[PDB]
Amino acid sequence: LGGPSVFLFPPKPKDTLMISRTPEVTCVVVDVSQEDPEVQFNWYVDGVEVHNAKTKPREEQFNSTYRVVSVLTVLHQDWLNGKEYKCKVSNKGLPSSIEKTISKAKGQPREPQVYTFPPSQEEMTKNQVSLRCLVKGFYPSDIAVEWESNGQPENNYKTTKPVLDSDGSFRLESRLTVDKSRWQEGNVFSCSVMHEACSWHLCKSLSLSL
Ligand SMILES: [Zn+2]
Ligand SMILES: [Zn+2]
Ligand SMILES: [Zn+2]
Repeated sequence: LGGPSVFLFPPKPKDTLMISRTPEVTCVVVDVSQEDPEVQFNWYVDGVEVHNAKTKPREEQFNSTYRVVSVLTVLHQDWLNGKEYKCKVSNKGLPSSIEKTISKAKGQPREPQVYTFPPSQEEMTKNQVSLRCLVKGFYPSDIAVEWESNGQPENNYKTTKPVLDSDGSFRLESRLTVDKSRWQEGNVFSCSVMHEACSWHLCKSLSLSL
């Protein structure tokens, strides 16, 4: 007992769905001693070692330990195809090296439906109105939701964490809040929903206007 632990994190959902972008797997080593700061990383893709990993300069934590992070770029298709990413961590503080493995959630991809809603009758008596965008029937839970007004990014939104449904699929909600006037003056609002099961990972949704 004692000595370093390793934790392994998947890429960011949006990074996995936009081929334009660079998905990364991230290996984090904590409880590295002040004595043996140095950490070697070995990465594997379905068991075969890869060398493109970038290790970040180690960082001193307040509890008198070092934290060391290695970041492995992965290919759009490899990650989505369930390739297996292993992070092996060697330190003089460990008798023998430590492994973790991650891949995408196992299972049968399901395309979501997106339902868009103007504000409820009871909301239309308020200074501020909400525009709701409901996503249900997606598997896995990896997804990206975003809002534009007249193709410009809109930032006053909140998106629930996907919730598991009865049939195994996931459901979530996204709400964008704007001045009643902006809605009434007839501006257009778009929910942008990306999921792997959607064709080109671009889900179709109807824009909202009065
Ligand atoms: Zn080699
Ligand atoms: Zn793709
Ligand atoms: Zn389809």
